[PDB]
Amino acid sequence: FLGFLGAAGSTMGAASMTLTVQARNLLLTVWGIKQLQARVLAVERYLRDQQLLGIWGCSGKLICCTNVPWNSSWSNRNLSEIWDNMTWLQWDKEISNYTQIIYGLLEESQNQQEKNEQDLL
Amino acid sequence: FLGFLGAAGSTMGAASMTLTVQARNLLLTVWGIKQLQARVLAVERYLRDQQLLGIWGCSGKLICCTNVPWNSSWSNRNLSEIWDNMTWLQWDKEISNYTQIIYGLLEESQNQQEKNEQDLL
Amino acid sequence: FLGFLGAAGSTMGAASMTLTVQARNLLLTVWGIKQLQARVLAVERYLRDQQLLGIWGCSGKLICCTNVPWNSSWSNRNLSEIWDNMTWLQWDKEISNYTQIIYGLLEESQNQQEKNEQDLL
Amino acid sequence: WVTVYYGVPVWKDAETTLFCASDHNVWATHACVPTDPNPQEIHLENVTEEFNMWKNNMVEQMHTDIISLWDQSLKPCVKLTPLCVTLQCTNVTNNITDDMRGELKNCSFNMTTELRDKKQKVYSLFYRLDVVQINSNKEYRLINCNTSAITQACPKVSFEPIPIHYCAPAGFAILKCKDKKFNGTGPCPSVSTVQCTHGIKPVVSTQLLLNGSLAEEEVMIRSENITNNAKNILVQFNTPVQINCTRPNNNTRKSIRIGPGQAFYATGDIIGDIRQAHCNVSKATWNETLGKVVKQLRKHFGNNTIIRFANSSGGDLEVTTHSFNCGGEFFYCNTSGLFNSTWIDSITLPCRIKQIINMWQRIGQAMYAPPIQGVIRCVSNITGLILTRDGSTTETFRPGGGDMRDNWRSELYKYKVVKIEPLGVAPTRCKR
Amino acid sequence: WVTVYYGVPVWKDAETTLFCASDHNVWATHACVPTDPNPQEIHLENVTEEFNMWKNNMVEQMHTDIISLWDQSLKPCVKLTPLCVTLQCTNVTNNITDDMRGELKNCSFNMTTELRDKKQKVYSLFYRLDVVQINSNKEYRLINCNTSAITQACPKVSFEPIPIHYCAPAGFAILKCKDKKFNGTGPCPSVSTVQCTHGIKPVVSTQLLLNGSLAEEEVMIRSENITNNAKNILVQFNTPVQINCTRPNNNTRKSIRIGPGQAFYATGDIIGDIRQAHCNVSKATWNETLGKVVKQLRKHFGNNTIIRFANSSGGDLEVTTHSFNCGGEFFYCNTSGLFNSTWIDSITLPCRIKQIINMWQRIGQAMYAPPIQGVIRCVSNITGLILTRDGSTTETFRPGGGDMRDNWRSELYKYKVVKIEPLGVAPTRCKR
Ligand SMILES: *[C@@H]1O[C@H](CO)[C@@H](O[C@@H]2O[C@H](CO)[C@@H](O)[C@H](O)[C@H]2NC(C)=O)[C@H](O)[C@H]1NC(C)=O
Ligand SMILES: *[C@@H]1O[C@H](CO)[C@@H](O[C@@H]2O[C@H](CO)[C@@H](O)[C@H](O)[C@H]2NC(C)=O)[C@H](O)[C@H]1NC(C)=O
Ligand SMILES: *[C@@H]1O[C@H](CO)[C@@H](O[C@@H]2O[C@H](CO)[C@@H](O)[C@H](O)[C@H]2NC(C)=O)[C@H](O)[C@H]1NC(C)=O
Ligand SMILES: *[C@@H]1O[C@H](CO)[C@@H](O[C@@H]2O[C@H](CO)[C@@H](O)[C@H](O)[C@H]2NC(C)=O)[C@H](O)[C@H]1NC(C)=O
Ligand SMILES: *[C@@H]1O[C@H](CO)[C@@H](O[C@@H]2O[C@H](CO)[C@@H](O)[C@H](O)[C@H]2NC(C)=O)[C@H](O)[C@H]1NC(C)=O
Ligand SMILES: *[C@@H]1O[C@H](CO)[C@@H](O[C@@H]2O[C@H](CO)[C@@H](O)[C@H](O)[C@H]2NC(C)=O)[C@H](O)[C@H]1NC(C)=O
Ligand SMILES: *[C@@H]1O[C@H](CO)[C@@H](O)[C@H](O)[C@H]1NC(C)=O
Ligand SMILES: *[C@@H]1O[C@H](CO)[C@@H](O)[C@H](O)[C@H]1NC(C)=O
Ligand SMILES: *[C@@H]1O[C@H](CO)[C@@H](O)[C@H](O)[C@H]1NC(C)=O
Ligand SMILES: *[C@@H]1O[C@H](CO)[C@@H](O)[C@H](O)[C@H]1NC(C)=O
Ligand SMILES: *[C@@H]1O[C@H](CO)[C@@H](O)[C@H](O)[C@H]1NC(C)=O
Ligand SMILES: *[C@@H]1O[C@H](CO)[C@@H](O)[C@H](O)[C@H]1NC(C)=O
Ligand SMILES: *[C@@H]1O[C@H](CO)[C@@H](O)[C@H](O)[C@H]1NC(C)=O
Ligand SMILES: *[C@@H]1O[C@H](CO)[C@@H](O)[C@H](O)[C@H]1NC(C)=O
Ligand SMILES: *[C@@H]1O[C@H](CO)[C@@H](O)[C@H](O)[C@H]1NC(C)=O
Ligand SMILES: *[C@@H]1O[C@H](CO)[C@@H](O)[C@H](O)[C@H]1NC(C)=O
Ligand SMILES: *[C@@H]1O[C@H](CO)[C@@H](O)[C@H](O)[C@H]1NC(C)=O
Ligand SMILES: *[C@@H]1O[C@H](CO)[C@@H](O)[C@H](O)[C@H]1NC(C)=O
Ligand SMILES: *[C@@H]1O[C@H](CO)[C@@H](O)[C@H](O)[C@H]1NC(C)=O
Ligand SMILES: *[C@@H]1O[C@H](CO)[C@@H](O)[C@H](O)[C@H]1NC(C)=O
Ligand SMILES: *[C@@H]1O[C@H](CO)[C@@H](O)[C@H](O)[C@H]1NC(C)=O
Ligand SMILES: *[C@@H]1O[C@H](CO)[C@@H](O)[C@H](O)[C@H]1NC(C)=O
Ligand SMILES: *[C@@H]1O[C@H](CO)[C@@H](O)[C@H](O)[C@H]1NC(C)=O
Ligand SMILES: *[C@@H]1O[C@H](CO)[C@@H](O)[C@H](O)[C@H]1NC(C)=O
Ligand SMILES: *[C@@H]1O[C@H](CO)[C@@H](O)[C@H](O)[C@H]1NC(C)=O
Ligand SMILES: *[C@@H]1O[C@H](CO)[C@@H](O)[C@H](O)[C@H]1NC(C)=O
Ligand SMILES: *[C@@H]1O[C@H](CO)[C@@H](O)[C@H](O)[C@H]1NC(C)=O
Ligand SMILES: *[C@@H]1O[C@H](CO)[C@@H](O)[C@H](O)[C@H]1NC(C)=O
Ligand SMILES: *[C@@H]1O[C@H](CO)[C@@H](O)[C@H](O)[C@H]1NC(C)=O
Ligand SMILES: *[C@@H]1O[C@H](CO)[C@@H](O)[C@H](O)[C@H]1NC(C)=O
Ligand SMILES: *[C@@H]1O[C@H](CO)[C@@H](O)[C@H](O)[C@H]1NC(C)=O
Ligand SMILES: *[C@@H]1O[C@H](CO)[C@@H](O)[C@H](O)[C@H]1NC(C)=O
Ligand SMILES: *[C@@H]1O[C@H](CO)[C@@H](O)[C@H](O)[C@H]1NC(C)=O
Ligand SMILES: *[C@@H]1O[C@H](CO)[C@@H](O)[C@H](O)[C@H]1NC(C)=O
Ligand SMILES: *[C@@H]1O[C@H](CO)[C@@H](O)[C@H](O)[C@H]1NC(C)=O
Ligand SMILES: *[C@@H]1O[C@H](CO)[C@@H](O)[C@H](O)[C@H]1NC(C)=O
Ligand SMILES: *[C@@H]1O[C@H](CO)[C@@H](O)[C@H](O)[C@H]1NC(C)=O
Ligand SMILES: *[C@@H]1O[C@H](CO)[C@@H](O)[C@H](O)[C@H]1NC(C)=O
Ligand SMILES: *[C@@H]1O[C@H](CO)[C@@H](O)[C@H](O)[C@H]1NC(C)=O
Repeated sequence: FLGFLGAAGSTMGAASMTLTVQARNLLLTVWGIKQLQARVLAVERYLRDQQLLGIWGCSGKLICCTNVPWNSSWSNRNLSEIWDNMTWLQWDKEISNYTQIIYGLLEESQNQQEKNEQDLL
Repeated sequence: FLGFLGAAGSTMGAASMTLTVQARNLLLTVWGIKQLQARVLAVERYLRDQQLLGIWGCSGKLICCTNVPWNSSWSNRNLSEIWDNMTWLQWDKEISNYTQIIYGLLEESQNQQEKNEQDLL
Repeated sequence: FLGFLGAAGSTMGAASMTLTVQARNLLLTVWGIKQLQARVLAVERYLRDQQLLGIWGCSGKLICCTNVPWNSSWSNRNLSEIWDNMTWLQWDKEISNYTQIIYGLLEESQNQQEKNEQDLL
Repeated sequence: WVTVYYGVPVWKDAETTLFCASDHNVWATHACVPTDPNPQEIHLENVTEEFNMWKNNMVEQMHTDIISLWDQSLKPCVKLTPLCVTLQCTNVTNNITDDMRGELKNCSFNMTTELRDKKQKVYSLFYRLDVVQINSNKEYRLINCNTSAITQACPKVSFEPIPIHYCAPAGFAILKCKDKKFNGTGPCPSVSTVQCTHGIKPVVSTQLLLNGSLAEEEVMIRSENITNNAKNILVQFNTPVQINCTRPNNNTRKSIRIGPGQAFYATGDIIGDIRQAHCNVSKATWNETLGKVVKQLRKHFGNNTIIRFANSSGGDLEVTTHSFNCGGEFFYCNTSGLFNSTWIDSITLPCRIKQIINMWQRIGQAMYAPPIQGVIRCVSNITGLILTRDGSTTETFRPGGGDMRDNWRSELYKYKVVKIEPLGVAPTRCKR
Repeated sequence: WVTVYYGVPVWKDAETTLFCASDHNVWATHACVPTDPNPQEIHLENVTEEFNMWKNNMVEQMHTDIISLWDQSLKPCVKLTPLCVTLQCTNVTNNITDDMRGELKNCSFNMTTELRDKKQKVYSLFYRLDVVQINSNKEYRLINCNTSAITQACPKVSFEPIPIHYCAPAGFAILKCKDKKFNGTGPCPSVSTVQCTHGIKPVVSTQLLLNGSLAEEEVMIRSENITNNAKNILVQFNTPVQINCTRPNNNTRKSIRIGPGQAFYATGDIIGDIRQAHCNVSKATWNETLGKVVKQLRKHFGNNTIIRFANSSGGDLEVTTHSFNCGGEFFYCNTSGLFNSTWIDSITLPCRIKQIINMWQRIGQAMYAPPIQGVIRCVSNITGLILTRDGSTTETFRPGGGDMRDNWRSELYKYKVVKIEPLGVAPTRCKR
């Protein structure tokens, strides 16, 4: 159907079915250096996102359901507005200021989970 | 026992016990650039295969059992011929034309599985 | 609390709560080449460790409990000394000579586990 | 039913960039990876692989790599622009044998001094092949003056053909054919995987292949198309033929300052008498060797055919003679004494020596080879031939060469580069 | 029982490539990473780490990096080949003090004009140290003419020693020793991890170390082997000694065109009278400082030993004098007035100035320093010494230097590079 970013204007729940479409598009000596820098950067950016998913316990997934509650102060909206009316670009603007808080919480709940699972073994 | 590619002439079921042997072997300014390009490429090729396993739900595995049925039209042979007589080089030639079909099916069944698992939580 | 390597002088069980602190810190043409080589190497070193965890069955984890027994000949100490008195730097020196043995055992037990899990499906 | 496997021993033909490794050089110096003291080789049981030495891109890479290294090694050296002047030349006539009569020129000229206000009158000796008579019957110019700039090789960088190992990057492998009596094309059993090639010495030569590897059992004839007279035939010997070359003239060297920090290395007076450079090939050995070559040619041309050897056809000196660099000097030897027979002590081959060298087949980049003091003696192995077939009951073979790729193709014929493709799928009987 | 942990705080000694960072330069210009305005430092509790300043490869890297930057900054500048001509020189005798008698030469010569058909008669002033008398008693040549080509530094690039921060690549860390009274070797407590080094100014000097860091509490003596007279002793002061240097001559500059788009910057007539360049060191401060140095030397040589200071031994100007670059000009000052004592207003050190500079210890690459107009005044901090021990009841110390690595070793002594090794295993009591 749609190709890369074709779902950008779609709602969040219509999109998020195309996650593999975007994931797969992330992959004279002076010209050689400029291109190696571009390629090295693409790899480094990719790996930082993968490392981050790993420490949150979401390695290998495109959709990862976590064990952190949603604070209503981050966005006081119902699922109907978020998944049926909004697009991902709009959502990203709405909660930009809470991104680092959420990320810190995700890392911490994984550290606790990982240890509890060791004690049970 | 055998080192890198030593199992190449072995049958498919004799091989496939050596998967870590091959996996571990995948890792004047002009000379510097030629070598950086070779190294950058090795990394990019490695990561594309890992990304692909990830979207199929096989991250972190060397052997991954999936939920896609085998169409007899891709290769109408019994397990005895495939695993006991054939080598992997022969097999690769036999089903070369079906590789993209199979890959598309693997991606799609994972998308469905991943969503069903979200609804159950 | 502590930042990068701040736990280096702490005991092994006090440390190992800071694993994400260290994991996240691993990420004129002549100057361009020297820096690309440094960046390419950082990526290659990172990926070798990740590949190794993968073949041991520990992909995506910071703490991975395995199915290999500990030989008392590698270090004849009780958990109390190892986790409460020693630091990781001291431990690393104590068992340096057994690292390759342990790694070989981890790879082998994973190969057996992975196959047993295929037969059960 | 579909099961995914990663780490599958499968490969495809591929072309990649190989890197050099090695155990004051022109070629591999510090821009080269140290070798593994205990390199691996893995025999692949039950693997048949098709090789084609004539389409092997490892040859193209080696050709490009050695030329680029050559140029990088001359780039920082002294330019000899000040030398392209009118020369006043006479003959060197002191104690000259007949074979050397007219070979050396004694030339004087007005050269630049360190200061821009002053010139110096200097002289040096040149070989007849280095100069052109102009106009005034004593006036000469260097041969390259109407064609190209000339630079002086730095007399600290040796031309010794120190061996280079080629190694594959991760994700790639080099397969080696160990099948004895492999003729360069088609399938072969007995294939092994290696980390790197053996060391290959970048020896530069025409007609005769020197200091290379030998055939394991029999003399071998290899060609792209044995019935195409437009193709060369490479011949690999199973035994070496020893050749002894020399320049029996005790030369001296003098340094002429030509500017603020630059100097020209000139040939000064020669000590002792003047004799012709030459190479000695044992006659009996050559005859036995030639014996074996014909026996093998008959397999393609008929055992009732008359196989004749003849000397080279006309062309430039670089083509018609056996060119080689030994002792730091460039020799052009006459091989008509080796290829003069129907079917099948020592043989002496006279040689000429040049100082102005145009490498490979390029025009525009000349170099001056500084003279070497004393007397030069070289001992080397002839390990093969480059032959061209001249063509109804007889065939004539003549020496060929001039295309350097033929000298590497003869060492790299056993190697192939493949790409590893670790993913695969197959039916199994399990379900997620 | 085996449990695998990733992200373990373990490291090993390692050597890597560090990158430069910084807040018209010779050195760090745009080929340098902008610094972090709020850099981090982490104290490591209970960590003892062994440091060895004499085996610190950060010093070798800095030495190589600054030399390469230096050369890259001269490569595009004007070549002065046309200047290596016969000069006609006389003495500058107008209002010359005795100390300057015979120091300046007034030289005329025939220089190239923009057009190749024309020459111009020009003159310039040179220091006696820049020329060689030849032959005709007025004939001179520049000193470098029989050795090397000379280039003119571009008079837009300053030599100011702007500080450089070295930073580790990911996977590596720099450990800093904060233990006061650390003598360069052995273990130290109080180790911290830093992202980058402090800024280090690439100040080039001999004998006296200028504008560096100071010791926190006491004057420190550091050496590879204090009993080996073949090793240098580095002395770090805990207080600066101020030194004021000047060239009290109002110079003018003139531009001589020497070709299509190129010009030579010559020293023109000098305004006012002619005086000797010099440096002033406060005498009382020097004496107090020297006081502290001896007190510390006694700890290694005996408190009943006679410690004497003496001036330098012979050698070239670059070795026997205090060399420094200030105001854009290269000074060679006589330090015999500082090192003339047994045990322990102002002291005036006379200085010589050169225009033709051979950097480091290289031969073959000379540079011409364009003159600076007006009058030069410099104020700087002496922060340390390089001493060599001359050697049964007495020891003599003399100024040393000439090996630039000793000037960086004195700033980098606190830093060590280590490699992070995040995997480890340990027994735990759990099973998969
Ligand atoms: C080449 O020519 C030069 C002169 O251009 C010869 O050198 C002269 O030899 C005579 C012999 O009596 C000496 O007296 C002269 O002083 C030499 N001239 C110089 C400039 O040295 C030189 O010997 C000739 N070389 C050969 C090989 O014939
Ligand atoms: C190589 O050596 C041979 C003989 O050693 C030279 O052959 C002579 O060539 C001239 C050319 O017309 C003939 O007239 C002679 O009869 C030939 N001699 C013999 C014995 O055949 C040959 O020219 C030399 N080649 C080169 C390139 O110098
Ligand atoms: C010419 O070929 C011979 C035979 O291949 C070379 O001699 C051999 O060199 C290897 C090198 O280690 C020795 O192990 C063999 O024992 C040698 N064989 C003999 C019979 O001595 C010879 O060195 C080659 N010559 C040159 C100049 O390379
Ligand atoms: C250096 O020598 C030059 C001449 O080569 C001096 O310049 C001349 O000074 C006289 C003084 O009466 C003038 O009349 C001339 O016209 C000047 N010549 C030129 C070309 O300008 C110069 O003054 C000397 N400089 C010093 C410092 O002694
Ligand atoms: C540095 O200055 C000192 C004195 O200020 C110079 O010392 C003189 O050197 C000559 C050389 O034989 C002696 O005869 C004098 O007696 C010395 N004077 C004193 C006061 O000792 C010294 O030569 C200068 N050094 C340099 C390199 O210029
Ligand atoms: C000589 O050393 C002194 C003391 O280290 C330097 O003066 C200090 O410079 C820092 C820079 O911010 C100031 O914060 C201090 O207050 C200064 N101390 C005093 C007493 O003023 C001095 O700048 C150094 N001189 C040179 C030329 O670098
Ligand atoms: C764009 O908006 C219209 C409005 O209803 C919607 O129907 C359409 O599907 C949207 N585009 C995409 C890609 O969904
Ligand atoms: C929600 O966020 C507010 C601040 O925005 C914080 O005070 C509150 O404790 C948070 N709630 C929870 C459950 O953490
Ligand atoms: C959200 O989507 C629903 C879907 O029917 C629509 O009825 C509703 O009006 C939308 N709300 C907004 C604010 O766009
Ligand atoms: C995020 O910060 C900006 C800073 O001005 C503020 O205007 C914006 O409203 C903040 N966003 C939210 C969702 O509060
Ligand atoms: C090669 O084929 C023979 C034929 O039986 C087989 O026994 C041998 O094991 C094969 N090689 C390998 C590596 O299995
Ligand atoms: C098997 O492949 C054929 C075409 O090759 C297709 O028509 C058929 O539907 C496939 N079977 C299944 C179960 O998908
Ligand atoms: C396949 O392997 C079995 C193993 O015993 C052998 O008997 C059979 O003949 C083989 N078939 C072919 C076609 O090689
Ligand atoms: C794959 O395509 C080629 C194209 O000519 C065809 O010859 C080959 O038989 C196909 N392979 C299979 C298994 O059908
Ligand atoms: C350092 O050792 C002391 C000794 O008890 C300990 O209390 C302290 O916590 C240690 N440092 C760290 C970071 O734990
Ligand atoms: C423990 O190690 C020793 C050698 O250090 C070995 O002989 C022994 O079998 C090992 N024990 C086990 C259970 O593998
Ligand atoms: C190990 O830690 C315990 C914690 O209380 C302490 O009592 C014990 O003395 C320590 N042992 C050593 C050898 O440091
Ligand atoms: C590791 O090997 C070294 C080699 O000398 C030895 O000294 C050391 O004791 C060994 N370590 C252990 C734990 O045995
Ligand atoms: C040099 O020797 C050659 C030999 O043929 C002769 O022709 C020539 O005239 C000689 N030149 C002089 C200047 O004697
Ligand atoms: C050198 O230059 C002078 C200038 O007259 C000329 O006479 C002489 O012949 C030249 N020398 C040579 C060898 O050309
Ligand atoms: C080399 O061997 C192959 C094997 O088929 C053959 O076809 C080819 O013609 C041979 N080459 C020559 C030069 O005869
Ligand atoms: C080999 O050369 C002959 C010469 O005419 C030509 O006809 C033949 O086609 C060539 N072989 C190939 C494979 O092209
Ligand atoms: C080459 O020199 C060696 C030195 O011993 C000698 O034995 C050999 O016979 C010579 N070869 C010829 C062809 O003269
Ligand atoms: C070379 O071998 C042939 C074989 O017939 C022989 O006739 C000839 O005399 C041999 N030549 C020498 C130099 O031995
Ligand atoms: C060449 O020798 C082979 C060896 O068997 C033979 O079969 C062939 O007929 C011979 N050819 C001639 C022309 O005698
Ligand atoms: C080959 O020998 C003939 C014999 O007449 C000769 O004319 C010809 O020039 C020789 N070829 C070469 C390159 O010398
Ligand atoms: C070629 O052989 C004939 C046979 O007599 C001989 O006379 C002639 O000189 C030889 N040619 C060469 C170049 O040696
Ligand atoms: C060349 O001449 C020099 C002159 O002293 C002599 O020492 C040297 O041995 C000679 N070389 C030869 C090979 O005769
Ligand atoms: C010395 O300086 C005075 C100051 O005006 C000047 O007049 C005089 O001519 C100068 N001496 C010389 C020789 O120029
Ligand atoms: C220049 O001054 C020096 C001072 O010693 C003197 O020896 C020299 O002869 C003077 N030169 C002239 C040309 O006056
Ligand atoms: C400049 O060249 C002329 C040409 O004759 C010469 O007389 C004059 O002395 C030269 N000038 C200098 C300063 O050397
Ligand atoms: C520096 O301190 C260490 C500590 O053991 C000592 O061994 C070394 O000799 C000291 N250095 C000097 C120059 O005394
Ligand atoms: C220090 O220098 C003395 C001087 O002889 C020497 O004997 C001693 O071994 C040196 N120390 C070291 C550690 O080498
Ligand atoms: C250097 O100049 C400053 C300027 O105020 C002065 O205070 C200081 O005393 C001078 N130092 C010396 C050694 O003269
Ligand atoms: C330097 O200190 C010593 C200490 O004895 C003293 O005798 C000497 O006069 C002092 N010199 C100055 C210049 O104060
Ligand atoms: C030097 O001073 C120290 C200070 O305690 C003392 O122990 C030592 O014996 C003294 N040495 C001499 C030679 O007096
Ligand atoms: C050091 O002082 C002595 C005193 O005679 C002097 O001769 C020597 O040349 C001086 N050293 C230097 C470098 O000036
Ligand atoms: C060294 O000190 C003595 C003491 O009188 C003095 O005469 C001499 O000039 C001094 N040397 C220097 C170079 O100042
Ligand atoms: C140097 O001479 C110029 C001539 O105008 C004057 O303006 C300038 O101030 C003088 N510089 C000094 C430092 O006296």
